[PDB]
Amino acid sequence: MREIVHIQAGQCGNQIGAKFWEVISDEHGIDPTGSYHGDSDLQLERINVYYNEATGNKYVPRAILVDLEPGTMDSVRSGPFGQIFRPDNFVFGQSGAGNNWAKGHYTEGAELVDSVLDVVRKESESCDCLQGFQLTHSLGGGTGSGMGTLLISKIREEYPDRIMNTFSVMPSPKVSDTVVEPYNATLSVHQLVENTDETYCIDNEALYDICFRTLKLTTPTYGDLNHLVSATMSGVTTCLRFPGQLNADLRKLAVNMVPFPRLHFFMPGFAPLLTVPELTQQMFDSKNMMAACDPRHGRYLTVAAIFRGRMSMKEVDEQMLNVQNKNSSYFVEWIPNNVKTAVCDIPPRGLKMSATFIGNSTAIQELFKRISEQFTAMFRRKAFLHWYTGEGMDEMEFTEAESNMNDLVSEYQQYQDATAD
Amino acid sequence: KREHEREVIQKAIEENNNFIKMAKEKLAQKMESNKENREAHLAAMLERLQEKDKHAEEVRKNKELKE
Amino acid sequence: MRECISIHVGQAGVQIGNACWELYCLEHGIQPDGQMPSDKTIGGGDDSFNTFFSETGAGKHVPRAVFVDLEPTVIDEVRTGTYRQLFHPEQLITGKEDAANNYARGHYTIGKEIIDLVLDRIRKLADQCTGLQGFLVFHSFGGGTGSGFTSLLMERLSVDYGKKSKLEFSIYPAPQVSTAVVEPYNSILTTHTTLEHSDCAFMVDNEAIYDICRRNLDIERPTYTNLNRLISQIVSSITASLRFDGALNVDLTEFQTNLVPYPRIHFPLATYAPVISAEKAYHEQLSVAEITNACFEPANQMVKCDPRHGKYMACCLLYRGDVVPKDVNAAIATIKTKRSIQFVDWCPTGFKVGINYQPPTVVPGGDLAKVQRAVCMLSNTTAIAEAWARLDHKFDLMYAKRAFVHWYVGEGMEEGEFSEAREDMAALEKDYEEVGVDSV
Ligand SMILES: Nc1nc2c(ncn2[C@@H]2O[C@H](COP(=O)(O)OP(=O)(O)OP(=O)(O)O)[C@@H](O)[C@H]2O)c(=O)[nH]1
Ligand SMILES: Nc1nc2c(ncn2[C@@H]2O[C@H](COP(=O)(O)OP(=O)(O)OP(=O)(O)O)[C@@H](O)[C@H]2O)c(=O)[nH]1
Ligand SMILES: COc1ccc(N(C)c2cc(=O)oc3ccccc23)cc1O
Ligand SMILES: [Ca+2]
Ligand SMILES: [Mg+2]
Ligand SMILES: [Mg+2]
Repeated sequence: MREIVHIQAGQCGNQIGAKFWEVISDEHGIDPTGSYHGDSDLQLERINVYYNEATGNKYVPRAILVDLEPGTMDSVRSGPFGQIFRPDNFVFGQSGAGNNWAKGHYTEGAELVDSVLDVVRKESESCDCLQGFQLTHSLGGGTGSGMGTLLISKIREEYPDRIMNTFSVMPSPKVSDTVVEPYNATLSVHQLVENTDETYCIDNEALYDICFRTLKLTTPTYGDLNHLVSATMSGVTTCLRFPGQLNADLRKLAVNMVPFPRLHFFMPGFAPLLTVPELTQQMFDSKNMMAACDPRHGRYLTVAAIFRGRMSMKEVDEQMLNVQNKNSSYFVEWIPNNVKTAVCDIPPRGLKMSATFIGNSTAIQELFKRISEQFTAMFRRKAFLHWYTGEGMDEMEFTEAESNMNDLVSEYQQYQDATAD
Repeated sequence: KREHEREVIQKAIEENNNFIKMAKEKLAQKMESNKENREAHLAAMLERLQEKDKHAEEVRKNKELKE
Repeated sequence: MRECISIHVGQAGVQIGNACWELYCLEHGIQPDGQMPSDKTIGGGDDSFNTFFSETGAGKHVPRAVFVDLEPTVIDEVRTGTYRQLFHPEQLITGKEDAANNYARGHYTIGKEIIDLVLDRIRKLADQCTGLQGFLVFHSFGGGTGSGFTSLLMERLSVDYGKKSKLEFSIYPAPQVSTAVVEPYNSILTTHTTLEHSDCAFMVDNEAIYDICRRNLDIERPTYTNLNRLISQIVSSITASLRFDGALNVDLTEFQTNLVPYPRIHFPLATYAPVISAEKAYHEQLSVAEITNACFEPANQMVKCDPRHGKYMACCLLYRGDVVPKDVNAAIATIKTKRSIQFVDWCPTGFKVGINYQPPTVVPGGDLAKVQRAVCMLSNTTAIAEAWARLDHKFDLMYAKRAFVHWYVGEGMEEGEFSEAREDMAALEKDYEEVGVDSV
């Protein structure tokens, strides 16, 4: 009964959104009709965090579905669990932003925004006690990126004492050719750094590389990538959704993971893609990060680790202690006890045991540096800029977004270089 | 001696009352200062977001005044 | 008279409260519905156990207790659990939003919304007392509510009850079962805020209790339930003097005279024996000398520190069960020629002794063996200051970089409250040093 309101915006947002609800409904024993046909009581104990209860034992996701392009929401509707989402919670526009951030943020998105807010408000006013909001979106397009970041800004104006949490999909030339995506990402980051409390960096580069290199998948579809996102999203929300020795909400996550308000971009990780020692080893390995950053190139500010399945807690405790000792240089020494472990009995689907990793690492600067290089390769030669000035954007707004992201990088560097003595 | 006895008990009452009094006022000053501080933190946040609404009005103006 | 009101604040306070009240019911023969067949005075009386239980006309024995949390899910389990009929619903108080591990929210943002209602309910209990002695307050140092709400309540209680005694049972944080990275901040903030408002505080180091469950009870990975069962035994030992009568019984208040030499030096070290499994207690009887000796084994302490490297300012032994003074005196004489027991030069060296005859009770399905005789030592040692030094150091590491400070500032606090709290802690550590220096 501490409620979360889920918002999915754009194609990516809506696709990863639908995957999330599929996997968590399956985990909570919820049908596509909305009925409980599970076996464990731990499934329903905190069900209200993500689901509304309408009578006849019907569980409806507290989810709002948004796009400037009407097609995508027919896919959700005529996918699995399309029958579960509230019909009034679908909000579609007409044109589609066509990969233009300025269109999603300032023009078309701005026109559709108030009708989304009406659905937010309706869901929010029925809440016993609102925790806040999770937005799924990409930063490369125009709706998820532009309209998503507008939505955040407007929601934050009406609910400034609530938590804003995102699952943001970072662009790679390895997945999409759309050349303008480094502009859309930089502009989005500029917003996210000012207006979210916590952001999960789902990096398409890392997902590609996991699929190609590790899983051996020769050509990665979005369906291959989203199998990674969904396993991760299932993992990171575990302590929100189940009772344990540690009961969590979005605010306690932020308080404990975010030592400085701008440094709220997390590297998620997953294992396996085993014995307890092996799982532990794997979750701290670069190959397992959902963000293309090497942890050994930075320092961990904070870490949260979730072990799932039936295993020895004593063993998990010793292995977690063990990995910190062996890797002591990669954890800042000025935040004592900065790695926290939780255990949940319910494994995810098809695995006996898993490990999900939430890292606030100064190595996330590699993600932002990559985006900043692709950004700067276009902006000094002014490429495709008319797409943005044509919507009424100033040129200084591009310069500002850029050096705010540059500041973020050097702030992540400052805390990396910092010592106790 | 009876005078001294009166003065001891009166001193006891006075110090006790002073403790209660100082505790009541310190708490009132802390709760007031806190309420003010929190209000100013939220007011600044809302002002920033207000500037974002004002800047977006300028962007939609700038687009139309291309014609 | 003399009634004690218990106040259980936040998750740790509430769960420890569950374990304590369940054990009290077992020790006094009070059933889950509140009925106590051996109590022949219906609807009232001034027996020893009435310090902790009031009585209804219907024969129900009701804890003189309030449970408060800023979130409902821990207290909901009391409402729906085994001992649900013991408490009037008005004794169990919950808000909707917790403090989110944040002292500022517990003390100010969320705490201020429920504080007048809490004092109303406490007032209702106090009005049913004929000679209220004081309050026992149970909370964690680390939680947002256990820190921030407790310090708000203690300040308000000083206002509304004057110098009426307030004692604490305070859960000191350990890495093994901690919940927040900001526990050092919350610990220092409450400690500073509460210091002038508390007469005596019994700290319980979660790591000491965790170690004891591991080493003495062969529990691989102790849970809160394991810890709390042990903590409740230690709490029961301390309050036994209030809840039972007997010729050799010595009132807790009389121990307190010896334990608190200066108002700020009010943190006794508790040590408890024996903690032993059923398997090991079988055919092995632990004598008075054996359990007394175990009191000077640092492994049996509730707070990790080393008294062999500090000075004593007081030593109290609280025995329960089959124990006579002759055996105590013999055990003490042996210990006094064999241990590192150095007192400061301004305090006498005699140990103060109480004996309650009712043997220790154990909760069904628990880990502790039922024994014939147990002891809780309360000492005032300069060594307890080690616990402060460790916590202050953790606070300093984060605070030098202002890590997480914006979460507190965002809720209305200022940097000057952190530095003021920390300075009070430096002065406390200094105080413990000064009391240990020889007189001129
Ligand atoms: N991992 C993952 N990435 C996706 C998926 N769908 C799209 N993307 C990425 O999202 C970015 C493009 O954003 P979209 O969500 O397609 O665009 P939109 O938000 O709908 O915006 P417009 O279509 O321009 O209005 C590209 O970088 C794609 O690689 C998906 O299902 N999974
Ligand atoms: N011994 C013991 N320690 C506990 C228990 N519950 C929590 N703790 C400890 O208390 C600290 C966290 O504080 P809690 O009491 O859980 O938090 P709270 O008072 O409910 O405050 P918030 O939840 O932040 O609002 C950590 O050091 C935990 O190990 C318990 O039942 N027993
Ligand atoms: C670095 O110290 C900490 C980090 C996080 C947390 N909390 C509250 C968690 C919140 C959550 O939603 O997921 C978790 C999964 C595993 C472990 C912790 C959390 C607590 C901490 O001390
Ligand atoms: Ca009676
Ligand atoms: Mg699209
Ligand atoms: Mg709590």
